[PDB]
Amino acid sequence: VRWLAVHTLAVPSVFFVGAIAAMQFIQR
Amino acid sequence: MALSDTQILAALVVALLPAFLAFRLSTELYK
Amino acid sequence: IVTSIRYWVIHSITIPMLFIAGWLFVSTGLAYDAFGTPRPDEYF
Amino acid sequence: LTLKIAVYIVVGLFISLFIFGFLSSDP
Amino acid sequence: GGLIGALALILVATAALSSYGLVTFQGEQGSGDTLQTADGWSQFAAGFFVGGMGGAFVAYFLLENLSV
Amino acid sequence: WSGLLLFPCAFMALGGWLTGTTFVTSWYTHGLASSYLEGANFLTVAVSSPADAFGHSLLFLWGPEAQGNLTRWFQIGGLWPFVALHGAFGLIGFMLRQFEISRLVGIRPYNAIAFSGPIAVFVSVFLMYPLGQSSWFFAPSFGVAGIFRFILFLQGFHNWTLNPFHMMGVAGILGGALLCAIHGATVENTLYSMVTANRFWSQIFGIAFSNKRWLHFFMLFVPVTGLWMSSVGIVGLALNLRAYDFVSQELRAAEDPEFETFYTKNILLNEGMRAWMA
Amino acid sequence: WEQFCQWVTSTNNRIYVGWFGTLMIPTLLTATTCFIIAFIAAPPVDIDGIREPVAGSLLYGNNIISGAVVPSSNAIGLHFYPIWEAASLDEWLYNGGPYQLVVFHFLIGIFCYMGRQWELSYRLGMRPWICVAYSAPVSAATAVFLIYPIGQGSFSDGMPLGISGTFNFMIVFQAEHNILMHPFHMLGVAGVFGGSLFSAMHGSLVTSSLVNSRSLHFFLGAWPVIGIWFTAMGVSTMAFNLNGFNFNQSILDSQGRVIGTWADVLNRANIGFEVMHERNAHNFPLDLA
Amino acid sequence: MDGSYAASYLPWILIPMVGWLFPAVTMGLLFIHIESEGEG
Ligand code: CLA
Ligand code: CLA
Ligand code: CLA
Ligand SMILES: C=Cc1c(C)c2cc3nc(c4c5[nH]c(cc6nc(cc1[nH]2)C(C)=C6CC)c(C)c5C(=O)[C@@H]4C(=O)OC)[C@@H](CCC(=O)OC/C=C(\C)CCC[C@H](C)CCC[C@H](C)CCCC(C)C)[C@@H]3C
Ligand SMILES: CC1=C(/C=C/C(C)=C\C=C\C(C)=C\C=C\C=C(C)\C=C\C=C(C)\C=C\C2=C(C)C(=O)CCC2(C)C)C(C)(C)C[C@H](O)C1
Ligand SMILES: [Fe+2]
Repeated sequence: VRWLAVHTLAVPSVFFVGAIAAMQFIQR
Repeated sequence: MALSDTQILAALVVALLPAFLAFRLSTELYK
Repeated sequence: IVTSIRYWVIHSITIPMLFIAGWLFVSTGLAYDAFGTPRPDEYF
Repeated sequence: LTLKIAVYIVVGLFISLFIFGFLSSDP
Repeated sequence: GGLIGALALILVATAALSSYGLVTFQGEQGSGDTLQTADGWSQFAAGFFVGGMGGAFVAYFLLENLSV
Repeated sequence: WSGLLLFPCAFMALGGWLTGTTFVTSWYTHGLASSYLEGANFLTVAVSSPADAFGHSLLFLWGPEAQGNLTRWFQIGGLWPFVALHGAFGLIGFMLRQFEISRLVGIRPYNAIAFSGPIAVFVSVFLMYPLGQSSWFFAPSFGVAGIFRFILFLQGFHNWTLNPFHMMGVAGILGGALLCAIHGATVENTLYSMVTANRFWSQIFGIAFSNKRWLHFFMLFVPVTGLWMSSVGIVGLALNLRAYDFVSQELRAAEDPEFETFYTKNILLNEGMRAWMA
Repeated sequence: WEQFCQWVTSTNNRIYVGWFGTLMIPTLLTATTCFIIAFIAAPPVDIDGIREPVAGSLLYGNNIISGAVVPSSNAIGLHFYPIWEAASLDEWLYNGGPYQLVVFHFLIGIFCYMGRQWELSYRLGMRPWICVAYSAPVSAATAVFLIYPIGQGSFSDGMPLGISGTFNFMIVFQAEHNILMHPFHMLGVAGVFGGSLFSAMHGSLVTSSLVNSRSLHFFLGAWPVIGIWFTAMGVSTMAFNLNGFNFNQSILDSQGRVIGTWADVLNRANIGFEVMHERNAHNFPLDLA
Repeated sequence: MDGSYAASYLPWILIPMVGWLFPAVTMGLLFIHIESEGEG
C-alpha cells in the first residue's frame, strides 16, 4: 500500500544520507 | 499573466550553474 | 486530532535516531568491517 | 591578382545589394 | 510543541558537542582520562544524543494525557 | 497485474546500486576504489564488474561462490550481476506493464513497441556482450566513468565507429533529437494550426510534412530503429565482427610512405591502443 | 527592378527566397561546388608540416567512408589563405585552402539560412521559435569548425569533412582534452537522449490516439536545444586548452601511494591513445645483425 | 504562512535552510577550519 510504497524508500534513505554525511568528515 | 511554477523551478536549476562557478572561483582565489 | 499527534510523535522518534544510527555505523569501524571495504591504513 | 579583384567586386556587390534591399523592405 | 522544542535543542546540543570533540582532541592522544580523547568524546556525544531523546520522550509520556 | 511484478525487482535493483556506490569496493575485483566510503566522488563511483577469477558464474548468494556470506558476496563482486539481472527483470516487467495498460485501455500498444528499444540496448550492451566475451571482467561497469572506459575499450578492440550499425544508430539518435526539437518549435510557432507550418516548410524546406500523424510516426520510429540497429550490431560483434575493413587501402599504405588515409590513421590508433595494454 | 524585389519578398514562390536568400543561395552553392570538387580530385594535402602527405580524395584511392576533405596544412597555421595569396593554384590545392574556402562560405551560408528562416517566419505571421531551435546546430557547427581551430591556434586540427575524418578528429579530441569527463558533453548527451525519449513518447501517445500540450511541446522542443547550446559552449571552452575534470590520483593511503579509480583508467586510456605504442623499458631487441 | 504566488511551497523549505541549515553548516565548517592546528 502507499504506506509501504513510501516507507520502503524513506527508511533507508535517511540512514544512507547520515552515513554519507559522516563520511564527509571521516576523510583524513 | 503571472509566472508558472515550472518557470520558478527552471530558474532555480539555471541558478545552480553560477553557484558552481562561484565555488570554483572562490577556491581558485583561496590558493 | 490525536491521530496527527501520534503521526508527529512517531516521525520524531525515528528520523533522528536513524540518522545517528547511520552516523555511528560509518564513524566506528563497522562500515569497513561489514562491507569488506579496506581502511586507508591497510592499503599497499 | 585579377581573381582577387573579381572576388572583391562580387562579394561587395552582393553585400551591398542585400543591405540595400533590407533597408527598403516593401512588405 | 514542548517535545519538538526539546528534540531540536538536544539535536543542536549534540552537534555542538561533536564539533567541540572534533576540534579539541585532534592532536596528540592520551588515555589518562578516557573522556578527554577523541574517541571517548565522540562516544560521549552519541550517548548524550540517545539519552536526550530518551529523557525528552519519557518526560512527554509522563506529561501528555492519554494518547495511548 | 504485472504492474506489481516489476516494482519489487526495480526497487531491489535501485537499492543494490545505491548500496554498491557507497559501501562496496572494487579492490579485489579491479584494484580500484569505487564507492563514497573510500573517497570517490559522484562521477568516479561505480558498481564494478566481477573479477576475472570465476568466468560466467553468476555469484549467487546461496551459490558456493560466496557460501551465504555477505562480506564475501560483496567482495567477489556479485553485486554487479545482482543489479544487472534485477534491472533487466524489472525492465521487461515495465514492458509488460505498458502492454497491459494498453490492453486495459483498448488502444494499440505503441508505448511498449517504442520502449522495446531500451530493452534491446540493455540486454545487448550489459548481458550479451560479456556472454560473447571471456567473462564479466570485460563487461561494462555501472558507473559514469566505467561507461566511458567501456566505450574506449570497445573503440580500441573493435573500431566500433567504423561499424555500420553504430553509424546508423548515431543517425537515428540525432534524427530523433532534431525531430523532437523541430516539432516542439513548430507547435509553439503556430501557437489545428497545421496549414501555417506546412506552408512554412513547403517554402523553406521544399519537402514539407504531409500530415502531423506522419511526423509523429517518424519521430516515434527514427530513434527506436536506431537503438535496435545499434543493439543488433553489438550482438553481431559478440558473434561475428561486422566491420568492413578495407585491407586494400591497408596494404596500399603499409609500404607507400607517400600515401595515407584517415582510415589508415584510425587503424593506427586502434593497433597502438591494443599494443598499449601489452 | 522593383518586380525583382517583389518576387524576392513574395510569399507565393514555390521555393521561398526572401532577402536573406539573396545572399544564402550563392554561398551555399559555392560551398557545395568547391566541396564536391575537393572531395573528388584534391591532391594529397600534407597536414602536419612533415614529410607525411595525407590524401583524402576519391581519385587518389579512397572509397566513400575513407574519403575526407583534408584540413589545411600546419604550414598555414591559423593564417587566412585565399587563392590570391597563393603564388599559384597547385600550392593552394596542396595546402588545404579548399577546406578554408568551404568552411567560410558554408558558415556564411548557414547564418543566412537562419536569417531566411526567421524572415519567412515573421512574414507568414508566426512567432519565430523555429530559429531559436535552429540556432543550436549552428552554434555547434561554429564551435567545432571555427572556434576550436582558433582556440587551438591552427586550422590543421579542425574536423575533416569526411566520415573517417570525423572519427579521427573525435578520438584525437578525446585524447587531448578528455571531453567525456567534461560536464558539457554530458549535458549534450543528456539533451540528445531526452530529445529521443520525448520523440518516442510523444509519437507513441499521438499514434495510440490516432482517429498542457502547449508547455509540453515547448519543453519537448526546448530540452535538446539547451543541451546542444551547452555542449557547443563546452567545445568552445575546450578550444583554449580547457579540459574536463581530472580526478586521477586524487585518492591516497596512509602512506602516500595512489589507490586508483575509474577516472585513473580513463586517464590511462587517453594517454594510450595520444601515443599509439608501448612505453619505455619494454625490452627492445638489444642486438641486431 | 501562505501566499498566492506560484510555487508557494518553496519558501516553506528554502527559508528554514537559509535560516537554520545554511548558517549552522557554515559556522560549523568555519569553526573547524579556523581551529585546525599547524600548517600555518
Ligand atoms: C558539419 C555538419 C555535419 C554533417 C553534414 C554531417 C554528416 C554526417 N555525419 Mg556527422 N558529425 C558532425 C557534423 C556533421 N555530420 C559533428 C559536429 C559531429 C561530432 C564531432 C559528428 C559526428 C558524427 C558521428 C559520430 C557519425 C556521423 C555520421 C554522419 C553521416 C550520417 C549520419 C547523419 O548525418 O545523420 C543524421 C542527420 C540526418 C539524418 C539529417 C540529414 C543529413 C544528410 C542525410 C547527410 C548528408 C549530408 C552530406 C554530408 C552533404 C555532403 C554534400 C552533398 C552535396 C553530397 C553524415 C555523412 C555517422 C556516419 O559516419 O555515417 C556515415 C556517424 O556515425 N557524424
Ligand atoms: C553515447 C555516446 C555519445 C553521445 C550520444 C554523444 C553525443 C554528442 N557528442 Mg560526443 N563523444 C563521445 C560519445 C558520445 N557523444 C565519445 C566517446 C567521444 C570521444 C571520442 C566523443 C567526442 C565528441 C566530440 C569531440 C564532440 C562530440 C559532440 C557531440 C554532440 C554532437 C553535436 C553535433 O553533432 O552538432 C550539432 C549538429 C551539427 C553541427 C550538424 C550541422 C547542422 C547544420 C545547421 C546543417 C547542415 C546541413 C548539411 C551540411 C547538409 C544538409 C543535408 C541535406 C539538406 C542535403 C552530441 C551531444 C560534439 C559537440 O559537442 O558539439 C558541439 C563535438 O565536437 N563528441
Ligand atoms: C542577491 C539576490 C537575492 C536576494 C537578496 C534574495 C532574497 C530573498 N529571496 Mg530570492 N532569489 C534570487 C535572488 C535573491 N533573493 C534569485 C536570483 C532567485 C532565482 C533562483 C531567487 C529565488 C528565490 C525563491 C524561489 C525564494 C526566494 C526567497 C527569498 C527570500 C528568503 C530569503 C532568501 O534569500 O533565501 C531563499 C532564497 C534563495 C535560496 C535564493 C538563492 C540565492 C540567489 C540565487 C543568489 C544569491 C547570491 C548572493 C549574491 C550571495 C551574496 C553573499 C553576501 C551575503 C556576502 C528573500 C527575500 C524565498 C521567498 O520569497 O520567501 C518568501 C523563496 O521561496 N528567492
Ligand atoms: C537516456 C537514458 C534513459 C533513461 C534514464 C530512461 C528512463 C525512463 N524512461 C522510461 C520510459 C520510457 N522510455 C522511452 C523511450 C526512450 N527512453 C530512452 C532513454 C532513457 N530512458 C530512449 C533513448 C528512448 C527512445 C527509444 C519510452 C517510450 C518510455 C516509457 O513509456 C517510460 C515512461 O513513461 O517514461 C516516463 C521510464 C522507465 C520506467 C521503467 O522501466 O520502470 C522500471 C524501472 C527499472 C527496472 C529500474 C531501472 C534499473 C536499471 C535497468 C538498472 C540499474 C541502473 C542504475 C540504478 C543506474 C546506473 C547509472 C550508471 C549509468 C552510472 C524511465 C523514466
Ligand atoms: C547548572 C549548571 C551550571 C550552571 C548554570 C547556570 C547558573 C545557568 C545556566 C543557564 C543556561 C545554560 C541557559 C540556557 C538557555 C537556553 C536557551 C534560552 C535556548 C533557547 C532556544 C530556542 C528558543 C531555540 C529555538 C529554535 C530551535 C530549537 C531550532 O533548532 C531552530 C529554530 C529555533 C530558532 C526556533 C554549570 C556550572 C554551567 C554546569 C553544570 O553542569 C550545570
Ligand atoms: Fe505533437
